[PDB]
Amino acid sequence: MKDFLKYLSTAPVLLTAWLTFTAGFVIEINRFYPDALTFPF
Amino acid sequence: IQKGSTVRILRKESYWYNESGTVVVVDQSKVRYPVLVRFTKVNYAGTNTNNFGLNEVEEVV
Amino acid sequence: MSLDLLPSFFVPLVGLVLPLFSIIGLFLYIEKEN
Amino acid sequence: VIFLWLSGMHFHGAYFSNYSAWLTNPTSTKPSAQIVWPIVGQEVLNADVGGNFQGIQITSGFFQLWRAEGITSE
Amino acid sequence: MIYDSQVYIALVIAVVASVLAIRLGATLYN
Amino acid sequence: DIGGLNPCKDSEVFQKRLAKTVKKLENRLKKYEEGTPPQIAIQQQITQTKQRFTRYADSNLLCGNDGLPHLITDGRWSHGSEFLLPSILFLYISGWIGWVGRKYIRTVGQTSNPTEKEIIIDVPLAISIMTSGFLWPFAAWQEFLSGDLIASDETITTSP
Amino acid sequence: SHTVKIYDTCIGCTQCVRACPTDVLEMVPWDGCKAGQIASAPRTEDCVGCKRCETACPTDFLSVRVYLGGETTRSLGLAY
Amino acid sequence: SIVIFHFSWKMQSDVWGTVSPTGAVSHITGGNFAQSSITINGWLRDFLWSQAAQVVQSYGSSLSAYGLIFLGAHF
Amino acid sequence: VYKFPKFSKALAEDPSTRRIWYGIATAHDFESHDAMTESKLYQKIFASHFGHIAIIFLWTAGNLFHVAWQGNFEAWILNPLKVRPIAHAIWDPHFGQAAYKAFLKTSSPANLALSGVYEWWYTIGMRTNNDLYQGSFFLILLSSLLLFAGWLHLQPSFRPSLDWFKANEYRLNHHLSGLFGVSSLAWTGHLVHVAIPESRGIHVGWDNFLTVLPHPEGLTPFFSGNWKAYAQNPDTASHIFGSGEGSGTAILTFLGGFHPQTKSLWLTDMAHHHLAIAVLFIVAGHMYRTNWLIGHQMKLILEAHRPPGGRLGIGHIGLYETITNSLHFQLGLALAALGVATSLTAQHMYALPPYAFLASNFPTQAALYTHHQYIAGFLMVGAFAHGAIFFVRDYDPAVNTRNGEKNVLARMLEHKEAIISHLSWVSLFLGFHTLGIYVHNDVVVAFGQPEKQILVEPLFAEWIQAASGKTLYNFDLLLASSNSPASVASSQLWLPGWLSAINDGKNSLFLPIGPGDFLVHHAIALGLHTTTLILVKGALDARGSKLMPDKKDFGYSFPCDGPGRGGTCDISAWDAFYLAMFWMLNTIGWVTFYWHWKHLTLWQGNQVQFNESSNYIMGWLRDYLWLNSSPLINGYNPFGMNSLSVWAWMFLFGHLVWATGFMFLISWRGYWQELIETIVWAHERTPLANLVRWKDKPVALSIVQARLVGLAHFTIGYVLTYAAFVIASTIGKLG
Ligand code: CLA
Ligand code: CLA
Ligand code: CLA
Ligand code: CLA
Ligand code: CLA
Ligand SMILES: CC1=C(/C=C/C(C)=C/C=C/C(C)=C/C=C/C=C(C)/C=C/C=C(C)/C=C/C2=C(C)CCCC2(C)C)C(C)(C)CCC1
Ligand code: SF4
Repeated sequence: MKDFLKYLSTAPVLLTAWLTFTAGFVIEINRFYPDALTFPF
Repeated sequence: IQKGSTVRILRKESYWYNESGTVVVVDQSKVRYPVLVRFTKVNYAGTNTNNFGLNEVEEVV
Repeated sequence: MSLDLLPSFFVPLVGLVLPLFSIIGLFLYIEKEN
Repeated sequence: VIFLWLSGMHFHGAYFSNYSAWLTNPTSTKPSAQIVWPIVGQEVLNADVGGNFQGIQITSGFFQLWRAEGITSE
Repeated sequence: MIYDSQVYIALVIAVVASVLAIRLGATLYN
Repeated sequence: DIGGLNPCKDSEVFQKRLAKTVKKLENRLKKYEEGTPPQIAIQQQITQTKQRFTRYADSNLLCGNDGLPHLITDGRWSHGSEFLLPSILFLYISGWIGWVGRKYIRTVGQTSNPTEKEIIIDVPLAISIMTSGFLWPFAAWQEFLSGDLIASDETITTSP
Repeated sequence: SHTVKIYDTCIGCTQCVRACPTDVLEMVPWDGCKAGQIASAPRTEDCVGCKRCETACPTDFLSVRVYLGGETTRSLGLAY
Repeated sequence: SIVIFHFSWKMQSDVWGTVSPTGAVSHITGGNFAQSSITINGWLRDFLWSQAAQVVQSYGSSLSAYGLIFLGAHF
Repeated sequence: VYKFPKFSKALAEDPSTRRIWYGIATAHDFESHDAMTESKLYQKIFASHFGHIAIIFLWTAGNLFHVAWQGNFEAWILNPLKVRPIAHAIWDPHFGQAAYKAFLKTSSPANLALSGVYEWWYTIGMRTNNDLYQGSFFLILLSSLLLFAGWLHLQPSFRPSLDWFKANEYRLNHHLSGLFGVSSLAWTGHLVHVAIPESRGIHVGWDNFLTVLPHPEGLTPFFSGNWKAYAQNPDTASHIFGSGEGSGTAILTFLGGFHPQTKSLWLTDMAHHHLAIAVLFIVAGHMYRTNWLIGHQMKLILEAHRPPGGRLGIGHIGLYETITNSLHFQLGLALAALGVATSLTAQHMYALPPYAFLASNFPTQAALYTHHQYIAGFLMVGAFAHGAIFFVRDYDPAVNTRNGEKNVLARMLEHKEAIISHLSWVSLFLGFHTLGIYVHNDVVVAFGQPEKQILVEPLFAEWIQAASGKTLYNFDLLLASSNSPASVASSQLWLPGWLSAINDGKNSLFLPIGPGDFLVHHAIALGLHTTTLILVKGALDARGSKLMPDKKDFGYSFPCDGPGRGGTCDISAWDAFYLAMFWMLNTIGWVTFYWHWKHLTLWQGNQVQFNESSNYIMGWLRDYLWLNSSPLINGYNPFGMNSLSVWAWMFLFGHLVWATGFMFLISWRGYWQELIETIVWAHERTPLANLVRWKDKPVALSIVQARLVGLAHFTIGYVLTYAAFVIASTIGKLG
């Protein structure tokens, strides 16, 4: 698991993981607080 | 300048103009461009070294 | 000859004869030698 | 990869489809095998395909192929 | 409605402007 | 008010839009049966539509003649939650991203193989730099003061 | 015919001459570089302008330069 | 693209449709392929413009994704 | 195979068809011709200018003659709001009986006039088909004058020298004062003498003009200084144009706004405008020094303008010799000024219609705006292209540099990377966010929830509208307020006319704007910035870059530098123009789409359709293009045809030319040379055709020529299809 972790450190895998996480928290914010046109405050 | 010295390229038509390179060897013969400089950035043709004249390189302090 | 016959006299004249003579002249000119 | 794709198609037919309703009314129920999650207002994509079902109408003809195979259950 | 004389002389004057145009065209050389 | 607009809480066309959307959703709801998941989904759609319209009404939002919320982005703090606060939020987040990217580029630019560490990210160092971007406004106005933010004449220039 | 010029940045590596498809360039004696040779263009009437010569040039901004000019049946590569 | 356009228009105009109980055949478009598919203006108007009505009027309906993909594919 | 490119021996020796193609495309590049001097260059340009002005005057004379002969100008005078103007008659042997019947207007098939010449000539005081004939006769005489002058100034004793051509001060004094001021003075004279009484029913022709006083007092107030007398008793609010009912006696007034009947600017307003412009330009034409010891030497003015602290380098010291010795710098400046001027014409002739009954001529309004905006884009691209040409072939760094320090122009090549980088940043910013908001609106509306749209009220632009007096946005700012000093100052001069026009829903003066206007203006800004980025990058990078640090040695237009160094496709400055032409066409398309849709909704009355559907892309596609294309495509159907049949044919023709451009742009050379070789073999190896052989060897079009041909097809198809669409849609929708 020394080269597998290095493989997971490559640009495509890291970008895919980061974009999946990013889309995930964006989608979940929009699920829990939907239809947010202005700042909540 | 000598082998291993750091110089700034003063040739305007150069992919490494205003950049710093490492002198590989300064020829002592009567050639026109004796200074051979190696760079970290490859040019558009893929090469990373070029021969420069004595007045086209400026040593970095 | 009325004024309304002028279109039928001129439109064929211009739009067909002038191309023919212009093509003849231009082809002759551009195919010349020295 | 092809086998995984086919397995996904059959799984969607089994779980997220109105295949059972379409079997009893092939001429009046539109085949649907993909339901859409209710996010950012995209749930409008779940169409009135019939058979007490909401989803995207399927144009790949899997329902007809499954019926021709004799598959009568999910 | 303009007459035949009006159109005819305008055509004649247009011809004169044409001969002046080729003279300028030929003077600007081949 | 501003620009001839009126608050959406007193905009008749806004309420007409809400009523028409609710009526369409209820008409769609009529063609399903009992407490079946389709009816539950349509009821959730109706509830969310009502909640969204109510929130937009009670939001200091100005509606035009079409009954849609218009954004007042001239800079006034009265309508500051429409553009200004999201603007600050995005500026913070994007400055964070740019700062951590620049810091990673400059950090692995002083190693033996700078190009290798760009396709194969040093995840420990990347994580170290990324969580340090919360001070990007302060770090930027501490590196600009020291002259470490801008290059001067080592930058390359074309022939003319 | 196209114009081909050689500049004293030539290092005499011969890669231009052995890349010319129409035998335009040749290596001639010189005393301005270590190899003691410089490229020459004595048969530019056969130059086609394909610029393979300067694709093989290792010097920084080239030592062989091809300037396209008047066209000829030889320079246009016309077999007809 | 030309092949699939020919198939779509010909089928909609001269095969597909409904049959009345007395045996009268009414097609989706109404047999306009025979007389209006012989000019490029016919293809532009009676096929592209005419059958693109459903795509452009899909907003707000369950087919709105098709309009969005229409626009995105144009882009 | 010889003697055609007389100006180029290099081309005349080409054994291929490329010689003919390049002979056409290099005929006007006089600086590149064989045996070329500067004196011959300026003399040939001078003669070509004369021939060009003659061509323009002949074109105007032809328009006048064809309106006088085959038009319905006289009938249109008596009923300008119902009679449709006729451009010229049609005689086409290919017409069927149906086409003849549909195009039949009065006595012969004819084309409606969309140039607005009827309204323009009616406004300036033309009421007879014999007035138009006189104008055509006079313009042909003027064309003959200009042709004679062009011939004369190539004669040995009448050819001007370089000093005369480069005499900047004399030419500026004369151009400004004489041309602008005196032409404005003469136009004011005509306006008053002829146009003002003709709008009041009094005929002032070439017979009773020395005896019909333009004003009852008759030049007495002018010399006496009682200039207010020319403004007393203006035209009333019940004046019928062309008739004495409700008319006045004033000739120079401030009224502001529009005529209550013609919905156009007051003739007395325009006469006063031209008189003021004439006085100002005649005054300004005395600035520069001539043979009488007073005036300015512009070399000294340019050299003395260096900021003392020092931020522009050495200033403008080398600019005088730079501009004087370069014809491409001057051409670029002139083209930029002309582009801005014609953009101004387009933007003002719809908001402030100057001709009687032109506001109600919707097809001609749309045609005029589209024509002038396209000409504006062309002129701007030409200005930038000639700036790039100046950089390539006329710029001298030594002249623009004094002791190492660089002047104001040479410093533009030092921070060229900064300029290009910031243009790129602005373009990316605007594109990203305009497209993001548009796609957000698309998705949100498509999902059936239009309330979640992002709609930004254009408060900055609405602020400007309120500043000019529009009381629609409740700003109460400068002229929307009756107590502000801006309003009290002109409350007695031109506000009552101006306010009555700006605060009117039927005008195009300061059209009401909403979020759709905001988004489309940002799209327009993105288009302008991207076109500017391409053109500025090509101009600054014309002399060289990192990929080609000797680009100036290859000229303005060359195909490439080869596949080496990674590939150098489209690396020349000409290629930057070629790429920016697409962006200019796209930007002008956006501008004209916005204008036409806004005005179609305004004229039809459904302005709510634009205000709601213009915020998302599908709204545009469905409600502008798909909706208004219905009348156009039904110009001919399997059932019949209409007078709009020609517009549908032009629509399809434009699409075809566009796609042929796509041919010439996507498929490059090399693929067409081998095919041509196969065709050559086939011709050479076939009997009964071996008897015929070519003189020029057939070869594929060159890379640059192919780019030009594809661009020409793209542009011609673009222009033709949009002209057909706009005209046919306006005609078929608004009756
Ligand atoms: C540039 C101006 C211009 C243009 C574009 C047209 C266009 C047209 N004219 Mg026309 N015309 C013009 C000026 C013009 N006219 C003038 C000034 C006169 C007065 C002599 C006439 C008298 C005239 C008559 C009597 C008739 C036309 C007709 C026509 C139509 C068919 C073409 C034809 O037969 O031409 C014939 C044109 C002439 C005999 C006159 C010469 C035209 C001008 C003087 C030459 C302009 C040359 C131009 C600037 C550049 C030339 C390019 C060349 C080197 C290739 C066409 C719409 C016909 C028509 O109405 O059909 C329906 C027709 O019967 N014209
Ligand atoms: C201004 C341009 C112009 C004009 C005036 C015409 C005029 C004409 N075209 Mg034409 N055409 C043009 C451009 C033009 N074309 C172009 C650019 C194209 C290609 C897109 C075509 C393609 C085209 C086709 C495909 C056809 C025509 C036809 C015709 C004729 C109309 C049909 C008819 O009733 O006549 C009936 C014709 C006759 C009764 C006999 C006419 C024969 C010639 C023209 C008479 C010339 C007399 C001449 C002075 C004789 C010289 C002396 C000689 C005996 C030695 C008419 C002569 C039709 C036609 O008649 O074909 C011949 C036809 O089929 N055209
Ligand atoms: C993450 C580091 C980073 C930083 C600090 C910048 C900073 C800048 N870029 Mg830039 N850029 C980046 C990445 C970055 N860029 C990448 C990856 C690309 C390739 C798509 C570009 C492409 C690009 C262009 C084409 C242009 C700029 C421009 C600019 C300048 C103006 C800001 C702008 O327009 O943003 C531009 C930003 C984008 C187009 C999107 C960037 C894509 C993502 C968000 C960045 C990558 C994140 C990265 C993976 C994080 C990894 C770090 C982690 C491992 C620790 C500014 C100097 C402009 C300029 O010169 O103006 C002066 C300009 O024209 N950049
Ligand atoms: C009073 C004397 C006089 C007059 C009337 C002219 C007139 C002319 N000269 Mg000329 N010239 C003169 C003296 C004069 N010159 C002298 C003394 C010299 C020697 C020093 C020259 C040397 C000279 C050369 C070398 C050339 C000319 C040319 C021309 C012609 C320009 C083309 C044209 O028709 O423009 C017509 C233009 C107008 C009628 C006015 C244009 C209106 C503009 C576009 C509107 C601007 C309004 C406003 C500013 C817009 C901006 C909005 C604002 C808010 C900023 C024009 C006929 C050129 C030509 O074509 O030769 C034949 C040419 O090449 N001249
Ligand atoms: C008054 C303005 C003006 C003037 C004096 C010039 C003058 C000049 N330009 Mg220039 N230019 C202008 C405006 C102007 N241009 C504009 C507005 C643009 C932007 C479009 C350009 C773009 C431009 C480029 C890119 C280049 C020039 C070049 C030149 C020089 C040589 C011109 C040449 O060889 O012509 C050749 C003429 C042709 C090839 C004829 C082209 C005709 C086109 C394709 C239209 C014809 C199709 C027609 C519409 C048919 C209709 C189709 C029908 C079915 C409807 C010359 C000094 C060239 C140069 O080397 O400069 C030093 C050069 O490379 N110019
Ligand atoms: C490349 C080049 C070139 C070209 C350039 C160009 C093409 C440019 C353009 C330019 C432009 C195109 C510019 C524009 C400008 C504009 C302006 C500058 C404007 C201004 C305005 C104003 C200032 C206004 C003001 C006002 C207002 C706003 C309100 C009302 C009143 C008043 C008036 C106050 C040349 C050849 C030269 C040379 C070489 C280089
Ligand atoms: S072009 Fe370059 S390669 Fe081809 S012949 Fe001339 S020199 Fe040799």
